[PDB]
Amino acid sequence: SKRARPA
Amino acid sequence: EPSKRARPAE
Amino acid sequence: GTVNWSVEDIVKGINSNNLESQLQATQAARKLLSREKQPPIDNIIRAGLIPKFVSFLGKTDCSPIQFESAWALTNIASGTSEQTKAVVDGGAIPAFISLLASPHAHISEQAVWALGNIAGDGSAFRDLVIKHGAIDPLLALLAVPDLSTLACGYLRNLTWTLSNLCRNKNPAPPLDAVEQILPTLVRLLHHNDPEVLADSCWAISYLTDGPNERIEMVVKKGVVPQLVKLLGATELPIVTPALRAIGNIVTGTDEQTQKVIDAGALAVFPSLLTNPKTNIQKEATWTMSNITAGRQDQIQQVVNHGLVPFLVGVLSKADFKTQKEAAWAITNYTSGGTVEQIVYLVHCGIIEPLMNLLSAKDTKIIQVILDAISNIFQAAEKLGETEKLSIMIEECGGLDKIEALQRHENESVYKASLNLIEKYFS
Repeated sequence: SKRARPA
Repeated sequence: EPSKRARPAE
Repeated sequence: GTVNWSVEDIVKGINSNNLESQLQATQAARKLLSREKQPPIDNIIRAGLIPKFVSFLGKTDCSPIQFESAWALTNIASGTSEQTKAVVDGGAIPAFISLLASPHAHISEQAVWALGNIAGDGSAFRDLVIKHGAIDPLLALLAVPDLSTLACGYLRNLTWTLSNLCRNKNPAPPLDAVEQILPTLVRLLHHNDPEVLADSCWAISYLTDGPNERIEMVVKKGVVPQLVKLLGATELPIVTPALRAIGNIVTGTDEQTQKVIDAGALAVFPSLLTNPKTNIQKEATWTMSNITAGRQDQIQQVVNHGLVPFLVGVLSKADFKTQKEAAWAITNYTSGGTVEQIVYLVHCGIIEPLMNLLSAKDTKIIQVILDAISNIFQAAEKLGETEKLSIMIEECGGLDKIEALQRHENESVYKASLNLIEKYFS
């Protein structure tokens, strides 16, 4: 559930 | 953050 | 003397085959190209001057014309991709690499600068500069007992150029190039010049922006403690890339994330999560969300460091995009945390600002928040205290907000709501 940085 | 840099006039 | 020439006159001088005439005309071109307001890069390209400038780079007997043409081409390569491509198309890459070994420091520096602009255009030119063998001679310029003996400007340019060899993706830089550059970068990361530290941090942030294997190459070099130290710097230009690198690392494995916690990073978050720069707060909150996505012992450290009140604070008042990251942080925490940790979140006052954000227009944050409420409720179930939480939610206007969400467009939104209402608010 780690997320990439937002745009 | 700019990936290019011009060398300016002194 | 060489001030304000026309392009016509520059061409005339450059085509004269009198090397001193060519030198004066090249300097005239350097001056035009180094003016701030609309340097006439396209006119110089169209006049066919790039091949001449590139040939001048090889004139070992006339170092002034090597310098002038290196400067002129640096400034063309600093422009659009099409302008940089004109420079590469004229053969400038190997000619600049050869100048890296010039006995004249100002010429070597200018070649470092030009290659930084070429490599900075994107992955393809970056990798082409690497294929022409730029790394070995660039690193040799930094192979000194103490970096403090180098001229400050020269070291800053070398650091910046190395950072562009680390930059960009699809593809990321060749693994062997990264391994070759890293020991020098680690050393620059310990240098005391604020601009070298910033660009070293940028380089590390690029190298950690990728899959876990790329992060590991960097973490294995032992740089995490120094990054955490720089996170605490007063200079925003250093804090920004040091924080991006730290955030990148915590997107990796639980073990990579633990290195960041072990190095003391969490103690810096009270300040980061209240930082006046919106971008720092948002990045710091995103980073917190990836840590609360971690193991229960890592969530416990977020608690121990007093960071849950700071997350409540950002949820209560922050730029919307930051509040969105805070919402994720909460949902991740409640998804992974123990019931004790979850109860603690409620005791810190999470419920009211979570409810308030249910009025958000953004659909995705609604889903995230409803997910967290469901998780909190499941914790309450295990304790038999579902009813107390229901009242808390109703009291702060949250039930009104949820009931209304049954008339939302999105399926998941309406479904998740009605489930909450029918299961907890009969």
